[PDB]
Amino acid sequence: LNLKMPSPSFLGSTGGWLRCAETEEKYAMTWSSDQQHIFEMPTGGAAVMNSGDNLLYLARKEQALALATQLRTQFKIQDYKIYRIFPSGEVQYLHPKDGVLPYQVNKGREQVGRVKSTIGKNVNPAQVKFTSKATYDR
Amino acid sequence: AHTVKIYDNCIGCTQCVRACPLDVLEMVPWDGCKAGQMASAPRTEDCVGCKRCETACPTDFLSIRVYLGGETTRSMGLAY
Amino acid sequence: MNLKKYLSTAPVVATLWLFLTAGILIELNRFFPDSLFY
Amino acid sequence: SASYLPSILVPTVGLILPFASMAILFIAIEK
Amino acid sequence: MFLISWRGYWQELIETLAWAHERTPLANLIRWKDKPVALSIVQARLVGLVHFTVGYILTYAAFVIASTAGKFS
Amino acid sequence: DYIKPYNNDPFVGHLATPINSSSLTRAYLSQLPIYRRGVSPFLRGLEIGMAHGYFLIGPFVQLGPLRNTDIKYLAGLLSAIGLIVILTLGMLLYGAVSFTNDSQDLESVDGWRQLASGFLLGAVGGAGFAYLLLTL
Amino acid sequence: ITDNQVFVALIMALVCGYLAVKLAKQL
Amino acid sequence: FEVSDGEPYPLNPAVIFIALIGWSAVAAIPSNIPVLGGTGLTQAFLASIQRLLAQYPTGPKLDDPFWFYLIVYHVGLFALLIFGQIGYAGYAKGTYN
Amino acid sequence: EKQVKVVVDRDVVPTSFEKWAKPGHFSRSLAKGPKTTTWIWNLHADAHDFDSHTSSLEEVSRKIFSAHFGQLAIIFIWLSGMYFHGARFSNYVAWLSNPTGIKPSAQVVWPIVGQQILNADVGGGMQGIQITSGLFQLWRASGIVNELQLYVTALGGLGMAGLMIFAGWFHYHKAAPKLEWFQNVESMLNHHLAGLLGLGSLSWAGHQIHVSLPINKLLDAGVAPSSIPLPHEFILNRNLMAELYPSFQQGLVPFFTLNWKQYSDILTFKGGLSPVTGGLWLTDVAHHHLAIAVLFLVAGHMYRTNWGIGHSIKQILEAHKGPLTGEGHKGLYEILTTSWHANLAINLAMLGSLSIIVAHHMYAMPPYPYLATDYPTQLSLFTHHMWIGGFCIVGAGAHAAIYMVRDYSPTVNFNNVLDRMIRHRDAIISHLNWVCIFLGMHSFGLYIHNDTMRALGRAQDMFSDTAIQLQPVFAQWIQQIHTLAPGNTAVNALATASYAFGADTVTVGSKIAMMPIKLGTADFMVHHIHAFTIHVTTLILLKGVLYARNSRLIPDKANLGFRFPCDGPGRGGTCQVSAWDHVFLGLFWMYNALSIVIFHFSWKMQSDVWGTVTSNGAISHITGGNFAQSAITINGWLRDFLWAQASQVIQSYGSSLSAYGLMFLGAHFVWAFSLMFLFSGRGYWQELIESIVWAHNKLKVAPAIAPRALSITQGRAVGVAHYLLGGIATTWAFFLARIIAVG
Ligand code: CLA
Ligand code: CLA
Ligand code: CLA
Ligand code: CLA
Ligand code: CLA
Ligand code: CLA
Ligand code: CLA
Ligand code: CLA
Ligand SMILES: CCCCCCCCCCCCCCCC(=O)OC[C@H](COP(=O)(O)OC[C@@H](O)CO)OC(=O)CCCCCCCCCCCCCCC
Ligand SMILES: CC1=C(/C=C/C(C)=C\C=C\C(C)=C\C=C\C=C(C)\C=C/C=C(C)/C=C/C2=C(C)CCCC2(C)C)C(C)(C)CCC1
Ligand code: SF4
Ligand code: SF4
Ligand code: SF4
Repeated sequence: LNLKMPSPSFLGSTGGWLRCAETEEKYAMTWSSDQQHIFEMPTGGAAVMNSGDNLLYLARKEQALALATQLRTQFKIQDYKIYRIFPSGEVQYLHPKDGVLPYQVNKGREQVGRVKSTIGKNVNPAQVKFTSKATYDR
Repeated sequence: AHTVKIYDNCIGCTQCVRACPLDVLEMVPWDGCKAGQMASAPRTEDCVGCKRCETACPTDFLSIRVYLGGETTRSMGLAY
Repeated sequence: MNLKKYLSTAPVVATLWLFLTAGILIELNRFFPDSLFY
Repeated sequence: SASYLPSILVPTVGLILPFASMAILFIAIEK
Repeated sequence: MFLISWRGYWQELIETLAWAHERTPLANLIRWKDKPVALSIVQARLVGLVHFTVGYILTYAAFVIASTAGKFS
Repeated sequence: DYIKPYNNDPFVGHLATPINSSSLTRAYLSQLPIYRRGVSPFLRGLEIGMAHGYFLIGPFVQLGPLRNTDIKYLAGLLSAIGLIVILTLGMLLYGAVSFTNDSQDLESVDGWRQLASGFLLGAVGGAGFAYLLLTL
Repeated sequence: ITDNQVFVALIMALVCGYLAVKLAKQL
Repeated sequence: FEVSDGEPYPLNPAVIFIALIGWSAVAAIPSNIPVLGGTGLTQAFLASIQRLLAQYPTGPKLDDPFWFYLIVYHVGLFALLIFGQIGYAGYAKGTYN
Repeated sequence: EKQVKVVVDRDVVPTSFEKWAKPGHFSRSLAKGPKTTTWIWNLHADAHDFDSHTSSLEEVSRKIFSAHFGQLAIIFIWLSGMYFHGARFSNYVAWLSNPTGIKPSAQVVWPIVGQQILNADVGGGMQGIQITSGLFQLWRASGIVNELQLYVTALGGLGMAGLMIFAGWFHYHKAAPKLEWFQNVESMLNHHLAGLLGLGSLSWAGHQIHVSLPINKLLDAGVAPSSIPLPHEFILNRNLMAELYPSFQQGLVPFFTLNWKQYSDILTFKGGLSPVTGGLWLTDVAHHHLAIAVLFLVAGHMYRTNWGIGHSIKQILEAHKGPLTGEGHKGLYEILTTSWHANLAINLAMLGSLSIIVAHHMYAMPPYPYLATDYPTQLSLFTHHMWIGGFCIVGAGAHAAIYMVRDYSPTVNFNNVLDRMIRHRDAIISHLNWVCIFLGMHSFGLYIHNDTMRALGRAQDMFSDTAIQLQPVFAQWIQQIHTLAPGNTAVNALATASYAFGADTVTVGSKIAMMPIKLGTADFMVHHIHAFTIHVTTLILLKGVLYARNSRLIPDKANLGFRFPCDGPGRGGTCQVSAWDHVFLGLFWMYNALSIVIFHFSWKMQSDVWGTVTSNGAISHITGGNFAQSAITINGWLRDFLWAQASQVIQSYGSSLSAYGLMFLGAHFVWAFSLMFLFSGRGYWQELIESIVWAHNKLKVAPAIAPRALSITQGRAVGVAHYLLGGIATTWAFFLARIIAVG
């Protein structure tokens, strides 16, 4: 979204996204600030975030999330959005995906990957042998 | 394609979500603890298996278990 | 200024006890050298 | 005796067979 | 080598090598079909154990044969 | 100030340094058998091979195991031809797995096949020419 | 071991290889 | 000429000429020492060049004085060239200190 | 302008034993009780890490100034011990009478368990352990002739240690300087350049001119040590100095009249080694100290301190800027004034490099008398300084990584050399890795190729003098230039700086002191092996320092810390990813490189330099020219060096060298025990400890401190420590036994 959004003043570096990002997934982070702070790029270096709107591209989701973590910790910036761009050009909203931080309980979220009882009740591997079932599956 | 599974012993402390570096976990309403929240893993496709959540879990035996299964580009943490 | 408690700590007490044990062994070995088969 | 058999087989099994097998194996694993 | 150094130093090293290969002219045409990656943790233990085992057996085999030969031959 | 991002767009995994990108560097990297405009894959392969085999013969003839015998040049030429054959085999394998059926633009199976054929022919011819020069 | 004997052994080895290639392809 | 990307680079042959003349004049000062034989290193180096050129096929061996003259002459000439380009571009062209 | 003033806090910390009874008081986590056995290890692991205790730079600076005093006191106690051992339990006077025949020794073993055999018949009446530390040669060069002087020096050292103890306690409990102090780098540099080094060398030069020169001159003239006048007599009675050196007749007048050339009797530049003792001419050494003192004193007035004159390091750093380096060295001044880890990294790298240079220069140009003839001392000193230098270099890399992970700041490091380097760290490490691969192939592959050729009987296809030759033409050329320097580029020098470059050989006591060290194909290959190993170890350290904060695998390594085990079994595996682990690997590589370096020095010296000389000049080395054709193959390195020279350390049983043999075996055990901690993980040990704890529980004998296995990082540290200890001890015992039994 808003691919024409201004980018932080960075001088290059050799740790940015490679050709693989061109033909595959490429993450982007767009955040807004009020002061031209200096932040350590996740790829190695120092950049100045333009006062107003900042948009940068990365090759991994973890890199964008780490940058967001430092923007939220080193600075009191919580309006950071992480999107994913595919070679076709369709953008995908990844972080926070709902406008609320993941560790902040919010309504409308459906529990995924839940197992009844504690792990001590998991079946033995011998009981699910030669079948498409796992121990954690009840 | 690692499988992250949350068990009923979860106390809803959110430490797993706070310690996850890939936004794979989140907090959802629940009624199994006073916190009224439970950990969920709806974005396990982005998990890499670092097990930071397992380390950040306070329950006696980890209420969140990450099983290393299918390996993909996201799980291998390849920037190239 | 509780020097006794420090002297009672594990490293100090252990080194003192092992030093005394080694001294006893050495003293016995010079007064009674090449001891074998009691 | 066939003193020529070793001279014809050692190079084949040491140079021909390995290269050919590696090529076919590479094609099989890649495709 | 594999029994001491574990995966992580080699992963970063391979990333550096990957950057070098895809950033050098006249060699960019050649593209790896499988993304280079460091030997797995367990794979490293098995490779190192195989190397250590092969060396142990071959070293003692050469020693015993050569010694028993030269001594009585 | 000379060091800049490769495409003037930061966040890229490359830098536009002097020898990395320059008038002289861009001109030299370009016009080579590979990367040159208006050159068929076979022509590129022929040029590359005739330039590769020429210097490949040198090592075998000069430091080959038979470098002191009267057939040092012939033995080195044969060794270079064998190495060229192995390299051509590698090239063909790469083209067989990496590329698929599409237009011949050096990035297809047919394009890389033509490039490999040209490389083999050029390398053999270059090795032969170097051997002839050494003999004469 | 005459040369002809060695050739006969080689032929039998080739037959064994063919059988072992068929057995492996079937598996 | 462009040193990097679209940024121009000022190249001046006068820099090479001034560096060469300056270093030759500095090295042309006579020195009554056995290696130089009572003459500047420039004269000795040129003399060695002529001597070795007479026997074009055979080059100078390890004990030939030519190598010492070559290294010292090149050390100084390259230093004047590097420092000269630094001074010309940094101060004359405004590239700054 | 900033006032370079001293401000201190009085009674900042009380002196009491209350905190001694509370281990872990310096750490908030360690002060809550152990609860497990891991706390015991963590207590010592974070004891000297003053940066982790508090977040104030002032407190860390004070904790460093003190403890520096404590280490200085420890060094003074060790020096006092060496002097006392020389005065009480050593044959120093006997050695002075016959330096070539008497073996140095300053240790006497007590007769208790048959260990009395270690008292070797070193001569001089007493029997003890032969010391290879060069203490005897150093004392002789210093003018010591009687044991009374050694006793006085030991007492003075003890007093200096007491002073360094009092100073350390006083600068932490009575007068602790504020952070403004310790940040005056200009003043600290001026004083260390003109007072600690300049004035120090000046004073040593004066001592040599008034004590070392005359005493050594009389010693080398056949005068008995007891008949030589006391050092104070040479100062009180100027007639003696005038007789030994006519230059003293003129006095100090020539110095003040610029007629320095009148000091040609005491301030000489001969250049070579003394033919009587085999060491450097003490006059050249005194003149050298005088010149280095004057040069350091002049250099000590560069920076600006409390006056208008001088220079500002920050201004000089910021002034250096170019097109290829945007901000140049901007921000580095603040980096070296706000982080002790950065200063420690730079200083450790330089100190280690200085130690290595010291080793080379000390063996090539023996400075002390009779040092060259005592091959055991030469081998031990070169090997010792080589090892301490390598250890300090690895430590330099480790501290660079520590600073990068903890004290780094993006604002300070903006567009500067450090930031610009971190930006292209991938180019640096990939190109360096390529260089390492090329070096390894072209260095070890040559050795492997020679092994394959010799085994196949194809000796005509080897990389040797007879077969394909690889002559170090550049190094040989530099040697020839050095050989001709005393007459064409060193007009006032009367001889080549080192006889190792050329000239002629020197023999003292029917033993070779220093002869030209000719370089051949074997030296070409070994030198390339050295370069290859240095490149790989520097690659490991540089990689760990450049990626210490982040990488494409772990985007936030800095948040994880400098010393952490791993990020888990994710992303394929992130084991040994932290910078600390890079230092852990660099230790093994540095050990390998240094081991090969010391191996080359030992073998080359014993085969082409060290040896005996028969009347008429015939030379016979310990291993006659075997290094020329045996050092070109791994088999030769295993047969002619590791197997042939080990016979002395394995057959040492039953003699005074038996101890070495024992240490030769013990070291092996340790080196083999390290494997336990290097090829294993703490998960298995924790389970084994669980079973053992159950056994204890069954008998009501379980300990309150829950037994736990060694941490992953602690396990790696223990493994590397044992590996290095065993390897260095094995090569130590082998070197000492081999050099003492023969030569
Ligand atoms: C090696 C010869 C040499 C040296 C030492 C200098 C030095 C200097 N030049 Mg200069 N220059 C040179 C050659 C040299 N130049 C030539 C050949 C040209 C013609 C193209 C110019 C044209 C030129 C211009 C147009 C200007 C300068 C300026 C300057 C000063 C600005 C700062 C600087 O350049 O860095 C060096 C600063 C130093 C203080 C010297 C430090 C040297 C270090 C400590 C040791 C160097 C050892 C060296 C490598 C030894 C080499 C071997 C030897 C045998 C030669 C400086 C003192 C500028 C000026 O006038 O000042 C404002 C300027 O405007 N230069
Ligand atoms: C920090 C290093 C250091 C230290 C602590 C000392 C310390 C000492 N040096 Mg010394 N020295 C050093 C380094 C050092 N030196 C160095 C680097 C050199 C150059 C290599 C010298 C060379 C040197 C010499 C040659 C002498 C000393 C002497 C001395 C002692 C007395 C100096 C003095 O005041 O006599 C002062 C002597 C003078 C001549 C004063 C000069 C001006 C007078 C007043 C001339 C006026 C005429 C008047 C009538 C005197 C006639 C004197 C004439 C006959 C010589 C003293 C303990 C002297 C000594 O005691 O010998 C044992 C001695 O002669 N030093
Ligand atoms: C730690 C255990 C230990 C034990 C059980 C002994 C026991 C004994 N020692 Mg002994 N000793 C020890 C340690 C020990 N020593 C140490 C560490 C040293 C220093 C290396 C000595 C040095 C020593 C000497 C020189 C002598 C003895 C002697 C004796 C016997 C004399 C009778 C006696 O009852 O005195 C009991 C003694 C002690 C319990 C130990 C006290 C040691 C003190 C510090 C005296 C040593 C002074 C030393 C020379 C200088 C300062 C040392 C410093 C630590 C303060 C004896 C049974 C004497 C002997 O041979 O009998 C014929 C004798 O001549 N010891
Ligand atoms: C496993 C089987 C195997 C076999 C049969 C050979 C056989 C040979 N090797 Mg080799 N080698 C092997 C494994 C093998 N190697 C392995 C695993 C390694 C790596 C450790 C090496 C490393 C090695 C090196 C480094 C060298 C050899 C060399 C040689 C040749 C030396 C013979 C000689 O002394 O005269 C010399 C005979 C000649 C110079 C004539 C050249 C004959 C060529 C190479 C064969 C014809 C090829 C042909 C033109 C191509 C196919 C036909 C084409 C028309 C389509 C010989 C033909 C040496 C050599 O000469 O290289 C060429 C040499 O330098 N080998
Ligand atoms: C890595 C170290 C090393 C080196 C330097 C050599 C070198 C050599 N070996 Mg040897 N070998 C080695 C390891 C090594 N070997 C090992 C480990 C083994 C045991 C497996 C052997 C076993 C072996 C055998 C059996 C034989 C040799 C032989 C030889 C000689 C001829 C080989 C040949 O023809 O290759 C061919 C080389 C090439 C085709 C090309 C080399 C690469 C070029 C020159 C690099 C140029 C790069 C360029 C500068 C880049 C910039 C250019 C661009 C900008 C334009 C040669 C001197 C033969 C011999 O008789 O010995 C004398 C022989 O029979 N070797
Ligand atoms: C000419 C003055 C001078 C001298 C000679 C020294 C000498 C030394 N300094 Mg020092 N320093 C000075 C001025 C001086 N400093 C000033 C003005 C500052 C403030 C800007 C500092 C701040 C400073 C720090 C922060 C540290 C040192 C340290 C050291 C020691 C380095 C370790 C070593 O190399 O072992 C060599 C040891 C010797 C050769 C033994 C000589 C020791 C004697 C006592 C000479 C030192 C005199 C002392 C500076 C002043 C006496 C004060 C008086 C009231 C008693 C060394 C003894 C380091 C250290 O080790 O801490 C203790 C260290 O941490 N210095
Ligand atoms: C002037 C030199 C110097 C100084 C002042 C420091 C200072 C420091 N170092 Mg460093 N370091 C150095 C050199 C130095 N180092 C060298 C040469 C190396 C390479 C070996 C290292 C490698 C290194 C690493 C990897 C680390 C440090 C760390 C630290 C910090 C904490 C140390 C600590 O508390 O551990 C406590 C010390 C011990 C528990 C002692 C360990 C004993 C070892 C095994 C040595 C045994 C030697 C002995 C001869 C063995 C034989 C006798 C035996 C039979 C008993 C501290 C500020 C640590 C840090 O920064 O914290 C995160 C850190 O991780 N250092
Ligand atoms: C020299 C090499 C070496 C040595 C000596 C050992 C020794 C041991 N291993 Mg072992 N191991 C090794 C290599 C080695 N390993 C390697 C390469 C691997 C592959 C990773 C393993 C993996 C392994 C496993 C998986 C296990 C062991 C176990 C054991 C212990 C077995 C029980 C026993 O015999 O206790 C007797 C004690 C000894 C033999 C040590 C000697 C006693 C010491 C020297 C005395 C104390 C120190 C002394 C006072 C001197 C120091 C003083 C100080 C001031 C410095 C034993 C301590 C097993 C175990 O834990 O047993 C319960 C276990 O399960 N090892
Ligand atoms: C080419 C002539 C030099 C001979 C080579 C050996 C020189 C020894 C110095 C090492 C650095 C190399 C010199 C170029 C480097 C150099 O001085 O460039 C010039 C430039 C310094 O000029 P600036 O305008 O930046 O000056 C401003 C600052 O220096 C302020 O002091 O340095 C760089 O910015 C690039 C640094 C390394 C660039 C990558 C090269 C890495 C290769 C390392 C191997 C070198 C060759 C190995 C020996 C064969
Ligand atoms: C690194 C270096 C360098 C290098 C250079 C070079 C390398 C050059 C060149 C070159 C080359 C490397 C060349 C080659 C060549 C070849 C040729 C010139 C040929 C030819 C021709 C012919 C005769 C042909 C024929 C044929 C035939 C027979 C048939 C088939 C086809 C053909 C066509 C192939 C320089 C100096 C820069 C710098 C420094 C060092
Ligand atoms: S293993 Fe790591 S990435 Fe996966 S859910 Fe746990 S913390 Fe998140
Ligand atoms: S899984 Fe663990 S850390 Fe996450 S909410 Fe449940 S108890 Fe807390
Ligand atoms: S437990 Fe050990 S092997 Fe597994 S990820 Fe952690 S450090 Fe690596």
